[PDB]
Amino acid sequence: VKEFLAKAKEDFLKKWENPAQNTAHLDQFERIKTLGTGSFGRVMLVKHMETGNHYAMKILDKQKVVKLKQIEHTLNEKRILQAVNFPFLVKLEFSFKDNSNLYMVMEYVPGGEMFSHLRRIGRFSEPHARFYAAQIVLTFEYLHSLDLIYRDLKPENLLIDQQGYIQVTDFGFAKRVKGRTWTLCGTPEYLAPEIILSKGYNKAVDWWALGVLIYEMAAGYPPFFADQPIQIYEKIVSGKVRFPSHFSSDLKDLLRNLLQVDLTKRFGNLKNGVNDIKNHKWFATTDWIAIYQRKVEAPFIPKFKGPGDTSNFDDYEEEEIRVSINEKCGKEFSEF
Amino acid sequence: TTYADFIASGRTGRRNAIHD
Ligand SMILES: N[C@H](COc1cncc2nc(-c3ccncc3)ccc12)Cc1c[nH]c2ccccc12
Repeated sequence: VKEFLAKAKEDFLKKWENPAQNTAHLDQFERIKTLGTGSFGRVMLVKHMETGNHYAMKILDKQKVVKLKQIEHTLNEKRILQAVNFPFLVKLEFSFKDNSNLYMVMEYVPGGEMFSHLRRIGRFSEPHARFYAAQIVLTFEYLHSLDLIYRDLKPENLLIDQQGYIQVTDFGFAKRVKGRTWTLCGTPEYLAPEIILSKGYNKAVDWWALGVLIYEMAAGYPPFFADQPIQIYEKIVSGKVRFPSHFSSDLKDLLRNLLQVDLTKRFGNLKNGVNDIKNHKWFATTDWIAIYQRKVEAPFIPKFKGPGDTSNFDDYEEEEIRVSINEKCGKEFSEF
Repeated sequence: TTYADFIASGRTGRRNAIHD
């Protein structure tokens, strides 16, 4: 580990300092489907002719990014993403732009969203939830080790590859920070107390979000939910969590410490770092080395019926990709 | 049941992230 992370720091740092650019053109890919849509962009399942491969292509509307004041976050996304590398992170093969858009061609994850599965299914057996947690756990070890705060963990963001493992996506809020940060962002239900209570915060929030994930993977629902955001933030800062009947003793334990409002007592931001997580009772059955090597027994193999199959993703009204005759946000994105 | 309350709630879909 220690020996490993270092090597990884030098690798990341090298890519981070001289990040790639214009590694392809739109007209090199073939549009196929819209795997997801939102705020200022959409992600399509695309085919790359020259090699016949598939990739998901995140498309960002430069002007829609400027309006939502996300210029700085979009630059972080591409920069961090091309510089990073880990067994549970989507590879960013290509990235480019044109008069109207920003493009990030990622590796296709035929498995679909965790979210999609956890909802249809309902909840996950602790052995199944724990399998995923662990992965998110290491990934967070990797990320943090590089002075990186993910800031937007949520089922809607964890994909499942053929082997049945996690593929963290969406680095829209990923940021390389040493020390406190104030940027208020993320998804409500997973917001850390600090973040809502506008008091500056650090990685400690990536562990709180983690505890939230696990809870939702093992219970079927979030420990903090309601019909409107205010309501929810009010539940998080309240410091009152309620666990189901079927949550083992150990689990209720690990969760209590992660959903800790007191960040001088929150598992992860402590003196022993991430080992307080790797060495917890609820995790004893876990062989962290086996996981890193994708040699564990995937508790759920999402199967697809053929390359390009997309029966694991929901449907979205296909839209058009139009690029104005004029550059749109030149210097605002000059380094993408 | 909590699980029941959850499904009647309009937060059981893909949850969007908060910006500004
Ligand atoms: N929360 C979602 C974000 O989803 C994603 C963000 N980044 C990479 C993503 N990659 C995939 C993906 C990648 C590779 N294979 C299969 C699926 C799916 C969703 C992604 C929905 C969303 C909200 N606002 C957006 C703005 C632009 C694109 C998606 C969204």
